[PDB]
Amino acid sequence: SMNPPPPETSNPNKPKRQTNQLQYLLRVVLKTLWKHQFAWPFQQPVDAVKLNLPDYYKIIKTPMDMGTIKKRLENNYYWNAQECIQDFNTMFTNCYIYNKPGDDIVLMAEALEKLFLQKINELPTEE
Amino acid sequence: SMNPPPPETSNPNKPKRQTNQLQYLLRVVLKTLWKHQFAWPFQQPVDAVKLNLPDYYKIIKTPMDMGTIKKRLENNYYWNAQECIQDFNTMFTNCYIYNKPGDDIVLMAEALEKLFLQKINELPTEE
Repeated sequence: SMNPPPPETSNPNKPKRQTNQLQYLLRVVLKTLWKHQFAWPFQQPVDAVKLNLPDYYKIIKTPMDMGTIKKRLENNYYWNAQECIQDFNTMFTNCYIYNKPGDDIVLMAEALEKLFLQKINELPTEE
Repeated sequence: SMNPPPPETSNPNKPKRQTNQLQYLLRVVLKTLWKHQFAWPFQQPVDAVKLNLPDYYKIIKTPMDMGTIKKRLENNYYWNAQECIQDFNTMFTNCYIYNKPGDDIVLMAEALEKLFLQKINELPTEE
């Protein structure tokens, strides 16, 4: 069927804060992953209509992409840094779920995940 | 307006040889790229009538696709491995010529080209 609406990126009913960790997630982590050569299939929601992949949103019921993560950080959607880390992890595991071990797109996602973990290793200490 | 005939894949007046490099180009290179998740647009000649690309064959005068390269290797059309490498390069550059920087199909071709170059980096030594 159609693509779903993209994930929500603003929450008017949630309090907001800036923290060293959230700032780092946007300015360093999201900036480094976006520019990686393997990033583009993960930068926006999968457009299953344009690709003619009717089963994508039958299989992936928790979609996530780097464009959504960028918007959530910019809109202070996340109170805890772990909420953002979970969204990255959802994006990577969605690739592993939809595809098969050893697929090329999976290898791309695995390399992005290794870079993400290397950058998370340098997250500033919690307040 | 119409599609041309596909590229020739047999040459009865050319001598034939089976080499380490040609074997690898079919069994490893052609096979790996064929199975990549981004391979579908490159597996057969561009059907410009069905894709509604009437200017495709006015711009691309040296068409090439993976299916033609596969048949070329199976039929011993190539004497030198470089002849096959040239056909892959023609496939990738045709995509860049017809389309524009940053187009989804160009990013697909670029990923296939980088993987192709990695596999060529491991071509067996020339006899």
